[PDB]
Amino acid sequence: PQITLWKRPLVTIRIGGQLKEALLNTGADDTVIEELNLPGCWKPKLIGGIGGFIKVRQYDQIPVEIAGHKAIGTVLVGPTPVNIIGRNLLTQIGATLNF
Ligand SMILES: CCCC[C@@H](CN[C@@H](CCCC)C(=O)N[C@@H](CCC(N)=O)C(=O)N[C@@H](CCCNC(N)=[NH2+])C(N)=O)NC(=O)[C@@H](NC(=O)[C@@H](NC(C)=O)[C@@H](C)O)[C@@H](C)CC
Repeated sequence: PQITLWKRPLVTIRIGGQLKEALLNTGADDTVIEELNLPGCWKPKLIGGIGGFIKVRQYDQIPVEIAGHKAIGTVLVGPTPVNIIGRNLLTQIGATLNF
């Protein structure tokens, strides 16, 4: 699709068998999802943003479907204000910025 930016670029994703809503985020290196159970093992990490740092659980090689497009990669789980799809997965679905 072509998505304009008058509204937040929110889309449906599937992760761990469950549907969620997430923000397509060119300003995020990584994909960060609200607290949930994910199958498999994780390792702790800290990530930063506009206000400081939070602690997350890093899961690797997680399948994520984003608006019907498949990705498999790193998903960070923790107390993010908004579910965000970052560049690590945006590149897998061939997403670009255009103007
Ligand atoms: C979570 C809230 C929504 C997404 C977030 C993405 N902003 C980028 C900006 C880059 C830093 C300025 C971001 O957080 N990126 C992180 C996302 C986390 C991630 N792991 O990818 C990032 O790339 N972080 C890397 C980059 C390095 C940071 N610096 C450092 N480590 N020293 C990371 N590994 O820490 N947007 C925002 O922070 C904006 N918030 C919003 O638009 C709305 N606020 C809320 C709460 O939704 C609105 C109601 O204000 C700010 C700028 C106000 C306009």
